[PDB]
Amino acid sequence: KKEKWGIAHIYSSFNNTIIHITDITGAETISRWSGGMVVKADRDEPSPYAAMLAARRAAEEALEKGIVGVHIRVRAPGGSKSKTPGPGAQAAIRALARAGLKIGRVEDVTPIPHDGTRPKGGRRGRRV
Amino acid sequence: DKWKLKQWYIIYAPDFFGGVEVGLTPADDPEKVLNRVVEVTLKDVTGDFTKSHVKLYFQVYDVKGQNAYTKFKGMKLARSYIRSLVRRKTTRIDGIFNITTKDGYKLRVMAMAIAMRRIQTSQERAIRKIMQEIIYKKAEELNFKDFVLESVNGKIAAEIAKEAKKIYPLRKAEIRKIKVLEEPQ
Amino acid sequence: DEGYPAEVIEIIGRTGTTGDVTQVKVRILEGRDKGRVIRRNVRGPVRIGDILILRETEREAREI
Amino acid sequence: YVRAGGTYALVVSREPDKVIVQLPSGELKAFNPMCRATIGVVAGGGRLEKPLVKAGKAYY
RNA sequence: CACAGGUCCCAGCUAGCCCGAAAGGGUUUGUACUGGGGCCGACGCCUGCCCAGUGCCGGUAUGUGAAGCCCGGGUACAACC
RNA sequence: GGGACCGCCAGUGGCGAAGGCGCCCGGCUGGAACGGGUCCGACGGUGAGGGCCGAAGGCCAGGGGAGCGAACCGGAUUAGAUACCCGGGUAGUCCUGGCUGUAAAGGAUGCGGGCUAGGUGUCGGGCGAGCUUCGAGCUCGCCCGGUGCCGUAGGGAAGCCGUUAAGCCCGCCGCCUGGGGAGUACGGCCGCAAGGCUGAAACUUAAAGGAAUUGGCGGGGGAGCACUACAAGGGGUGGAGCGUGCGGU
Repeated sequence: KKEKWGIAHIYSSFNNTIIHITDITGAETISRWSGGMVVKADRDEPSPYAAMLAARRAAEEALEKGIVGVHIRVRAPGGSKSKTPGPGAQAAIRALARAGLKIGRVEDVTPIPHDGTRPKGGRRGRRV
Repeated sequence: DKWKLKQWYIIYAPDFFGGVEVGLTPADDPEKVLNRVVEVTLKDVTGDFTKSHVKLYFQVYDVKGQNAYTKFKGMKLARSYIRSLVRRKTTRIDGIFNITTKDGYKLRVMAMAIAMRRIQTSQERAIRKIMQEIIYKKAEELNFKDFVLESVNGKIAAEIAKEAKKIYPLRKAEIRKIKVLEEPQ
Repeated sequence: DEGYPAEVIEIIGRTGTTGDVTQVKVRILEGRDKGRVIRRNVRGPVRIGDILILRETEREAREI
Repeated sequence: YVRAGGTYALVVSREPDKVIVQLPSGELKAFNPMCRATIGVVAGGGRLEKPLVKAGKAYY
């Protein structure tokens, strides 16, 4: 068939967003970009704007490297942490769409525990 | 710049799955692509749109000059599909089974049954025993490749539903997961 | 890219800390996404049929 | 190595070039694969549970 | 003074510590529940703050830092700079 | 490679005297409901003393220690922060054998028996009827036993309870006699310790305490309104001399 398809792993949280493009197997990295080096203040890294910028940069790198199609994999921290993706997940996906990348299957691979470890914060939780 | 040093290899699916190309992988040496795992769907492997929720894992085992052939490793149903299948006011029966195929493959099979309404623990136990019996009989009757094909196809689940209708009607029956533990020797 | 014109075709309501921003729905008049209907925020007095020059047509405003 | 009463070592990994073993002190040491060892634990463990009590006991 | 008990430090073996000029040797027919080195000193309740000073340990980018080596001068060769 | 925990299904759901008890098969074992023209024949209820179990935490000894995290150490906020927030972290949380016997261990309601309108969900069993893909399947009604809600007579200060009584009766034990002092002092018993059980006086006080009503508040919620509120704007005051009115001398 001769089409180079990859996988875009999106790590979305309430503090930062990471976009990482890799080959079909996932063992070879193509482009890794996040909001930390795109924005300046720590409060704007998880912003959808920073998500769009980082996803766009990763898309340009992948296109120059010779990637046309990609399968999305959204991921929240999961485990004992939050189970909900951050604001910069759909923004990153649509930025990848805008940059000129074909999008195949879209899935959430957040690690869900089957009554695993104890979450942080104590029994009373955070009281701010 | 290290990227130019990389050259692409073509992934080939297992022969019993049609042996069709599934993707391209970049690597420097043929050794670095020996045990790479690629996740595909039965829809892409064969063509049927219905089985879009079934996922197959193919693991490389040999390289023949830009042609990396793979072998079956496991199968898992989609998380969204499982979530849709499971619902409140219904009973979910799960069966974990370690089985040996006729040829000698060691497999772990994870089967699921969804009932129309809440049922008693005794009924769930009876359904679990029925699933165990059918799975064991199929394991001792079939070989590895045809057993895996049967599991991916909705035939073993069909037999599970047909036999478990005696205890209680079933909303659905599935072989939700399969893992290849040890290869035969 | 010198902006893109979009025509206001429906008003949702007011919004903001002091109720200054009006949410509206706009159809893109020219560009790569010509004719697409999006929801965008607007500052100032706005009617139906007004033409707004949007720098980009990527993001969509959140619902009320 | 590991000859005192009540001591043992844990075989962690087996490689063609070295075998890793965790010793009583908590160190992971690499041994040649052909080194000989005996399975089990050394008898006589737990001595330090009982105090000596007497200066004469210490003397002997 | 010692003592049983407490606690700290070095050491995975050709180790740690020690005698000697060397060869060789003590701990060692030993192997961390062990060998060696300090302080307090049954038992009961407890042992708070301080690493700027001295000491010990780890790093040492950077400055200094002996001989040797290299370069230029000097010596028909060296000394010497 | 390791050590905890068994996600959704999960329910006013189910089992246990209570504390408590959720992955899956096999073995052992306790109790209860239902259906019995079955067996004994008052063998029953409650129980001062006494015995057994008993969350978390803590202790003794031996193991383990993944994640959390008292003490502690650092970073922040603050006038201060020995805290709330953030980064690490020992005991502990876990297993084996024992001690401790303490909880808002609360249905804040002790246990057995008889009686006093109904209605409506759900769990187990039994009976009858209708469907059924004949399923240990589905639907309806009735009896018994659990588990919720509304509710009539009646009860209560009221909140509310009302056949699961907090209603009228027949029994037994335990506990209370204004708020503090005070679960303190002394004495005794138990426990390795921490602690547990038992438990007063002098003196002081007019109230403490419960239910409910109206209002006033909340850095509670929801509707509204205001250029002596804001949002968008015009002009200013606050800085200088002076007019005038205050405070002070």
